[PDB]
Amino acid sequence: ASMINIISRLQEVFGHAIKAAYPDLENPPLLVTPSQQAKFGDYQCNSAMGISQMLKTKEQKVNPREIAENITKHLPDNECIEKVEIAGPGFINVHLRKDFVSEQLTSLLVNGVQLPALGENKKVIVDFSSPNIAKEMHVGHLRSTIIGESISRLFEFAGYDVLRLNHVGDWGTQFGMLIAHLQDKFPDYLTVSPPIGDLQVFYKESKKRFDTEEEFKKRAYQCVVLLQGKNPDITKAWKLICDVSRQELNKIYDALDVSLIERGESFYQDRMNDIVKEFEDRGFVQVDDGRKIVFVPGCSIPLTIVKSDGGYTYDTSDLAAIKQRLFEEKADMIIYVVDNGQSVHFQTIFAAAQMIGWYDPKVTRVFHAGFGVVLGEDKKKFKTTVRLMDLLGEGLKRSMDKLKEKERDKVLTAEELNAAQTSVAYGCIKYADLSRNRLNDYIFSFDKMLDDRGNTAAYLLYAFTRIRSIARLANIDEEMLQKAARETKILLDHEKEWKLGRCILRFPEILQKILDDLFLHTLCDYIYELATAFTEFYDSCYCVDRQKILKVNMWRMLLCEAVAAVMAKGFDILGIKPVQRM
Ligand SMILES: N=C(N)NOCC[C@H](N)C(=O)O
Repeated sequence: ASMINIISRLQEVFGHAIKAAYPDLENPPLLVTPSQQAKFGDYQCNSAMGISQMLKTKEQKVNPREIAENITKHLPDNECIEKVEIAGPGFINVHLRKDFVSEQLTSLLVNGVQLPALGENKKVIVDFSSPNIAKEMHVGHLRSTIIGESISRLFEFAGYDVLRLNHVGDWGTQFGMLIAHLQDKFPDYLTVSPPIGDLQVFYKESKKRFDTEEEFKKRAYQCVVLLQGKNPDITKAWKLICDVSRQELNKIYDALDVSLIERGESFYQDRMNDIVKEFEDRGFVQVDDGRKIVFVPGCSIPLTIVKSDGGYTYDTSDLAAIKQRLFEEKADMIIYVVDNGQSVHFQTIFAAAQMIGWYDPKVTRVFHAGFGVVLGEDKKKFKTTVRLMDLLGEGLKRSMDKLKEKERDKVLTAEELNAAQTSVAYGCIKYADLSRNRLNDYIFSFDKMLDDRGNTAAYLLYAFTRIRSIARLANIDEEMLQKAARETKILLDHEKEWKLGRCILRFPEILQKILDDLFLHTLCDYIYELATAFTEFYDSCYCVDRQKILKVNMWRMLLCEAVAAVMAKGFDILGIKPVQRM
C-alpha cells in the first residue's frame, strides 16, 4: 500500500479549501507543519499568514483570523481530519482522525515500510567519495563517501534509479613520476606484475627523485604526455599502479558497506578532446599565456581547459563528465558530494554548462552537496595525514573495549565478535557525521560519538535492541506478530501512545524534505525524536505476576514493531547495520 506523506496530503486539502475561499488568488502559501506540542493539534497550517499579506494594500490590512475562517469554511471532506482550531492570529490547528492514524500504523506493519515512489522513473547520478590515486584517501574523502552512500540510498528507497560513480583522480600529472619510477624500480612490469608495497612509500620515493634528479624530472613529464597519448607500455604501467591502489581502497569501501562504479577522470580522455573543440567552435574560448581558458559571464574565475603545454585539466574532465551524464546517461538529476573548498569550481562549471546549452536547470536538477572540513577537538585541521584504515581499526578497538563491560559473556561469538562491535563502530563513524549539518565543519571525536548516552549511533543502536527485546522476551515470534497485525485494531487512547503514533507516520514527510535539501541530519534528528517518543511511551504504558505473566496488550506489541520497522529503514538509509541483541 505504502506510507502517506501527511504534510503533502494536508497541503492538497487546504489548496482545495483555499481555491474555494479565494479562487481569484494565484499561488497562495500552503505552509503545513507538524505541531510540536500536544494541545495545538498534530499539524499546523500557517497559510492565512501569507494570504493576508498578498491581499495587503496601501491603506487596508485584512485580518488573518477572518481569512482562516473563510478557509476552514470551505474545507472539503477528507479521510484524515477530525476537527480544526484557530489560535492567535490565523493559525489553523489540525486534529487527525484517530481511525486514520490507526489504520496507517497497521498498513506499514502488514505491507511494510515502503514509499509510494514516482509516476516516472527519474535517473539520479551521485558523484561521491572520489579519492586521488597514489595519494592517501583522506577524511574529507571519507565524508563524501559516507554522505554519498547515504544520499544514494535515500533516492534508491524513494524509487529513483541511482548511479553511484566514484570519480577518482586517476589522471593526475603525478603519475608521470610514478610510472617513470615504476619503470626504474621494476623493469619487468610488462611481464612480472610488480610487487609495489605501500603506495605512499613508493610515491615518496618518486617525489624525492623528482625534486632531486633533473633528468628524471624531464622523463616524468614525458611519461604523462605519452600516457595521454594512450601509449601501450606506459598505460600498462599506469593500470598496474591504479590496481595496487584499487585493492587498498576496497578494504575501505567493504568495511563501510559502499557500492561504487569506478569512473575516474581517465574515463573521459576522448570526450575531453571534443569538449575543447565544442567550446572553441561556439566561440567561448580565449587564449591567455598559451592556455585555452573560458570566461563565464557572471563567474568570479575562468575555467582553464587546456594548459600551455597541451595538457587537459580538472575543468576539462568535469566539463566532459557533465556533458556525458546529461546526454548519454540522460540524467534527471546529478549530485556532487565534494568538500566545500571546491564550491566556486562547481558553480562555474554548472554555469559553463548552461551557457553552452547542455541543460535547462528548470528541467534538470544539478546540485553541489557541499561539506565542511574535518577537525580535531583543538578546532583545527585533522592530521598526524591519517590513513583511513587506521582510523577504522582504532574504531573497532574502541567499540570492542566498551563492549567488555561486560557483554562478552552474554552475547555469543557472532553476536559480539562482529555483530555488536562492528555495527557500533562503523555506525558511530557514519552517524556522528550525518547527524550534523553537512555544511558546518565536523569535529571527529571517538569519545563523543562512542558515548553510550545522548544522540549517538551507540545509544540509538542499543535503544533499538530494547524495542526488539520487548516482544522477544514476552515470547511472541514473527509469525504471531504478523497475524496479530493483520487482525488487530491499534489503540491510541492514551496520550503518549498518540504522540508515538503520529511521530511514526512522519517518516515520509521527513524523507521528502531531504530529497529537496539533501540535509540528512534531519533524519538522524528524527530517529532520535522517534527513539525518545518510545521511551516516554514505555515508561508509562504497559505491554506486559508477582508470582510470570502480566497480560500482553497485543496492540502495544505492534506499536513497538512499528517503531522498530521505521528505525530499521532510517538506519538503512544512513548506512547503519543494526543488531538485535548487543
Ligand atoms: N569533481 C568530481 N566529479 N568529483 O570530485 C573529485 C574529488 C577529487 N578527486 C579530490 O581529490 O577532491
